[PDB]
Amino acid sequence: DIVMTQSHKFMSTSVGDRVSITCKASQDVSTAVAWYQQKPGQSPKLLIYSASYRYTGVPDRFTGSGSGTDFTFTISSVQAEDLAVYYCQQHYSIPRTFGGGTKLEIKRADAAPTVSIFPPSSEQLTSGGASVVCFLNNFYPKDINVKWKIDGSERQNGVLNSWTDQDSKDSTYSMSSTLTLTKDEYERHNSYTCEATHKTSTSPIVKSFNRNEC
Amino acid sequence: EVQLQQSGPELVKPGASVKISCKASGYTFTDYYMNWVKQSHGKSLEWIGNINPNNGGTSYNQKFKGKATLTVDKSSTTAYMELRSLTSEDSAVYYCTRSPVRPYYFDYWGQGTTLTVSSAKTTPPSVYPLAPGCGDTTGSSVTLGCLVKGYFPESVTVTWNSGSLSSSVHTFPALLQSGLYTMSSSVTVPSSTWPSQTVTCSVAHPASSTTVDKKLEP
Amino acid sequence: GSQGERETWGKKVDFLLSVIGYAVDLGNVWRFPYICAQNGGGAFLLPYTIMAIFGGIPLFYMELALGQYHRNGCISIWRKICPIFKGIGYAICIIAFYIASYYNTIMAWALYYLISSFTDQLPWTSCKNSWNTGNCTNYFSEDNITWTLHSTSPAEEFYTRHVLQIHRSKGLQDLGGISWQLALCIMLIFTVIYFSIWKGVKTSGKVVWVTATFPYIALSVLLVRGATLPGAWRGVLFYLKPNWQKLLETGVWIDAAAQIFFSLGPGFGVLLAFASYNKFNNNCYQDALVTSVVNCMTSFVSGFVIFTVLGYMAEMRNEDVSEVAKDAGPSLLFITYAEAIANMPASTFFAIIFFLMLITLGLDSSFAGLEGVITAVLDEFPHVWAKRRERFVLAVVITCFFGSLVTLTFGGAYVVKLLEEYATGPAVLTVALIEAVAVSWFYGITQFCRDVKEMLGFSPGWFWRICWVAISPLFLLFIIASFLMSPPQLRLFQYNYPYWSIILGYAIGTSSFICIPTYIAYRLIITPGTFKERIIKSITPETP
Ligand SMILES: CC(C)CCC[C@@H](C)[C@H]1CC[C@H]2[C@@H]3CC=C4C[C@@H](O)CC[C@]4(C)[C@H]3CC[C@]12C
Ligand SMILES: COCCCC/C(=N\OCCN)c1ccc(C(F)(F)F)cc1
Ligand SMILES: *[C@@H]1O[C@H](CO)[C@@H](O)[C@H](O)[C@H]1NC(C)=O
Ligand SMILES: *[C@@H]1O[C@H](CO)[C@@H](O)[C@H](O)[C@H]1NC(C)=O
Ligand SMILES: [Cl-]
Ligand code: NA
Ligand code: NA
Repeated sequence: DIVMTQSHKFMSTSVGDRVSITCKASQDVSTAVAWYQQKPGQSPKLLIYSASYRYTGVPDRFTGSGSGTDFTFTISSVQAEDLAVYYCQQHYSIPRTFGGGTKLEIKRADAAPTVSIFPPSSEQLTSGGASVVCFLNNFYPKDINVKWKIDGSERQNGVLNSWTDQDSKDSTYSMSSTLTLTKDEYERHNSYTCEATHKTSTSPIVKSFNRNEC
Repeated sequence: EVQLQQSGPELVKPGASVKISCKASGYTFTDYYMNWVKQSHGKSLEWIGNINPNNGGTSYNQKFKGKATLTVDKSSTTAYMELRSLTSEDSAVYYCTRSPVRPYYFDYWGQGTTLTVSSAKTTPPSVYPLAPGCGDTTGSSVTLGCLVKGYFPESVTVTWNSGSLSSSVHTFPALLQSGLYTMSSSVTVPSSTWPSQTVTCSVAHPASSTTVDKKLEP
Repeated sequence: GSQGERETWGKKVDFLLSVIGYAVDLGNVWRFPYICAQNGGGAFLLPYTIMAIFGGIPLFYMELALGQYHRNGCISIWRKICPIFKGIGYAICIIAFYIASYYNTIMAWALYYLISSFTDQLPWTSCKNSWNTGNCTNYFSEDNITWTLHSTSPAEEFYTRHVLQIHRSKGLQDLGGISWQLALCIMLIFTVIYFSIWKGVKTSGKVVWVTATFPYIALSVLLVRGATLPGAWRGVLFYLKPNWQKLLETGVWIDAAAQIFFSLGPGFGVLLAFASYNKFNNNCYQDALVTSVVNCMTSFVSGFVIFTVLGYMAEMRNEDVSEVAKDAGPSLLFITYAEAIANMPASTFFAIIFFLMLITLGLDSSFAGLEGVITAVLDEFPHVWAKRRERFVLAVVITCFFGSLVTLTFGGAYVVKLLEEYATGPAVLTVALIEAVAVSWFYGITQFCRDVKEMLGFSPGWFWRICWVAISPLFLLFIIASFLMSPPQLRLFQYNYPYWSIILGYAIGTSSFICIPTYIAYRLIITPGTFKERIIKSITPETP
């Protein structure tokens, strides 16, 4: 069989930069390499075939080069909608194998994480639970600290951080920190507070609310 | 034009079998090879095998020989892939993709089929609204949201007002714990449409076939 | 008085090239490279020699010794060894007739391909012809093309729909009628073989000078041509890449054994007849050794001749020579290799020498093929025959023409496959086993070594005695058992043979050797007295 090796699992680039992904094969391939694009949440999309040739319905900004074992897929003008995972695949010998995949992350300026705290709704208090939610929207880069405060004490149990994938419009990450608690404990505390520490500013953003019917 | 419609998500117990369909349209079906590519969660693409639609001329991969069985029906132009002896490794997203004979590229793909091989009971999602408090300062935009707790498997869809408008909806990936998933969604809408009009979040669960709709109330 | 002694050959080199010319044929050119590439690559060289040293060479040498010592035909030699086995001499005869029903038609194709190569523009380059369909897509045409399941190439279109015309038949059921073109071609072939046999071994010994030396020249030209072609290393790599994991499979050993048996060709009566006409004090050991070793070397260089061109073809397309060399048949030469030649400078030249090479590859083997049968029949019915040789030779050539009419049909290729794999093969292996058993275990291997000790002046080594006694009969037994245990499922040109095809193959196969058991029963049923006295006078050679 054939082993298509992509050394760089992740590559950083900016909107408008020249980005190139390399693909290493086991044996000599001549010009039998295809480049596929898989957007997060979508099916793969064919972009390049036979080393350099472009497929119908592909913008001119996507190019291809290489002749032998090492091949290169080049994007000249990176757009916001070009954010996807790229795969290379040989099409000469049976079986047809694929590469590891290179998630192309976009580098931009820093962004302030909009923090929003939310009190447990009445439908959940009806079921017999109560979860305070702390959303962190539109920030960059991915690295960001989330600290919880039930009533001033740093809460650490029952906190779940969920990071979404990068955005395809403005390239800003978003995460959700969830504090899941019981109803009995929720009706014994009033003002919840979640704070977030980012690199845009040294002072963590602090959000608070009261249980006494807001 | 060229459309490949596969089957929906499948939740099957380990050791059983599952069949995935593939309805083709927009091209001469007897002209192109029909393929099946397996994509694991967080992994790469994995060519399973092809099949010749004229006679069912199958050509499997050595890694999937005896694992997948490809069939085809010319009367309705529909391909099938069946998987037997299901384990945890088979829980992945499967595609059926069109391909010529030479050069052997995959020009058109299907939307995929999320397969979950587990014995866990299909749990209906608990939809709890995530409404902003009544003491917050209503600025130029308010951030709303809905919460989904306890469901299995990863087959859920959280929509907002029949898809209008959704220019600021953030959907957070589900997190699995104690055999149940839990996710959340939010939406930043201006203060000139709330709470004047009706903003209702819809939570659908195709695995359990349960659609619970909850309207946000401050 | 009258005839008395028989004639003898003109020169040592004539018989050395006649046997080499019979040994070297199409299969050396294309069967050995394909089976060598797909069964371990270069590692196939190891069992091919082992199956030669232990199986092929002993039968080849033992057959050439019996022939050069006893100087009898394929039939009359059994009367002087084991009369009950005289049916062997007849069986081979029938076998030959089946082979001759198709092996010549094949040459006809090459001939029809050769006489059509005198045009400045080769027919299988363009698609604007009277036989191409709308699927015909050729080169020197817009780039970016992408091949479709129904699309075909002008070469594939030219072989399938023009010369072979296999689309006019629905299979073995409906194949008629006969194509008059290939009938005239195969008539021309039966004429160029007629004037090379009718005079006896003199003309087949004069014509062999050309038929045995031309293929090496043509192979040399194609070799130095294909070696200069860019990307020819891929075919050589796929040809020689060692895959030692294939040797663990019990199949490649059987493939090597069968390949070296049919390539060496003992047991057919050809070596018996060719050896019959020779000097009594002439050496036989060196002759057999050299001839076989050339037959293998020739296969070895032919492998390069094919795989350099197929490597170039894989480079022009997109690699994996297995993809371009999937079909293992005449299509590898008439379609793949031909389409590759068409895309080269002086295409007319390399086409003429290629098809001409094929014809000269076939001719020497059909010469010998007939020589053995003619010698056998003339020696079994002497002075009832030999009244003229031209009469019998003509009756054979004409009989083969009428016997090839089934192959000259539109669905002729189907009959070719059926006869080549289900009929002749297992029967030649069988009669070779019967002959090897009769000579080794009935006539006595000790007396055989004494006869060689009389002719050549020295007794054969222990290596050869131990080979004839045990190694060779097990060598044939392995191939026969392997085939009978699992006959291969036949498929040709997107047409799977019906399930009853093997019955027809076995029917044709069984009708060939009804004579050895019915003749054993015949002679066993004719001689009076007790069965012990009849089998004692039937196993021991005639006393005077
Ligand atoms: C040469 C002689 C002795 C061989 C005869 C053997 C007979 C029994 C064999 C030879 C050819 C065979 C036939 C080949 C063709 C067909 C047509 C098919 O639609 C039904 C099977 C059938 C009818 C086969 C039946 C068996 C068969 C008739
Ligand atoms: C069953 O087909 C294999 C034939 C083997 C003997 C042979 N040619 O092989 C040459 C050895 N490399 C052969 C046999 C018969 C004839 C005949 F002239 F009789 F048709 C021609 C060639
Ligand atoms: C090659 O073929 C396709 C037809 O399927 C065509 O649409 C395309 O434009 C051609 N050219 C390239 C550069 O892909
Ligand atoms: C091409 O071939 C297919 C089958 O191989 C056939 O159905 C079709 O009619 C052919 N096209 C033309 C134009 O004849
Ligand atoms: Cl050989
Ligand atoms: Na040979
Ligand atoms: Na020959």
